[PDB]
Amino acid sequence: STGSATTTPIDSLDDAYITPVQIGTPAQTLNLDFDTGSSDLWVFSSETTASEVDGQTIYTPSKSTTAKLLSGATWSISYGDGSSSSGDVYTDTVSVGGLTVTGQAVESAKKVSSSFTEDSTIDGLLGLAFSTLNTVSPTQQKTFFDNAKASLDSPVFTADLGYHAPGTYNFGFIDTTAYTGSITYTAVSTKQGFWEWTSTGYAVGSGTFKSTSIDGIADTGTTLLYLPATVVSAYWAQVSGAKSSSSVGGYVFPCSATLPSFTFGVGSARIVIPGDYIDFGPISTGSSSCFGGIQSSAGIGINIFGDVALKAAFVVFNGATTPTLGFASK
Ligand SMILES: OC[C@@H]1CNC[C@H]1c1ccsc1
Ligand SMILES: OC[C@H]1CNC[C@@H]1c1ccsc1
Repeated sequence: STGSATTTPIDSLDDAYITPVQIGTPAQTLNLDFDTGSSDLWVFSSETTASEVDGQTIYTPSKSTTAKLLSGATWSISYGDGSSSSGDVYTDTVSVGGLTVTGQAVESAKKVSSSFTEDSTIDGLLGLAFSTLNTVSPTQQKTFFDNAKASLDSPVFTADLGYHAPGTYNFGFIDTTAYTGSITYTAVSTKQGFWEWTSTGYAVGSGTFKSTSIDGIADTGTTLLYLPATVVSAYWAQVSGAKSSSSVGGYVFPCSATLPSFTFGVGSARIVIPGDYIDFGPISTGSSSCFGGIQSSAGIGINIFGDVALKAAFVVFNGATTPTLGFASK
């Protein structure tokens, strides 16, 4: 089997991407944030505290003939940005882009933090990291990808995020029309539960490539590119008037600037992030200070290849017995 679904930016900045997902019988379609940095499929629901729902579409398990309470199971998750959610668990039929999994754990939110309530465009998350990070207790649950894997034509999914445009998540096949040149594959460590890999270095604009190992995670559910302070300082030093603002919480730059590109290494290959991808717009409406898309990972304890980096590539998440990542230009 295969599945293919379009993923759409939630706003004009590509702050996140939503993908329609069918849950239950008859289908209830929710728009979920596909997150290769976490391993829970959780939804706004009929169980979510009413004051914490503001415009989201909810899953109502009592309206699904295939929903079953997973008795005794609870979940609770805290994300890198400080947001959180928790609740109980159902099993149900979940389909993505024509690919169906029966008995998928659907984690129903009883509580969500203010950042989820305040974002009406995201109805929940669909985690695509390794199932070792799944938070369900006392019986850990499998991701949608892990449940689908054995049925797929090839044990892979791919992320093709758009810049200010829709893109695609594919399951079980590699669309050879969706990228240019060849896919370069690179080793993955699953020791922390992430799609963790080592970039071979970077360049700023037309500058010379610096060969240096940068361990980090491929994370569709993080907006920005978070890299070591040395690398980030080298990038923003090429932008007149850029500075790190403690008051704003990262690097800002004059909105009048033209940003340089950023290149990252994948083995001997190179992925170029155009400068425009690194502009996240005014810090507040009408401001001439703009937020940078490349930020320091200092204090996060990990480097994150988030959407800024991944949207510049066609990315293969290869779930073979020894997982690997692939990157192609497009
Ligand atoms: O902020 C949410 C991030 C999206 N993926 C999971 C999460 C993260 C990244 C590194 S540790 C936790
Ligand atoms: O802050 C909670 C959500 C509101 N908008 C995006 C954000 C999120 C956190 C992890 S994935 C998406």
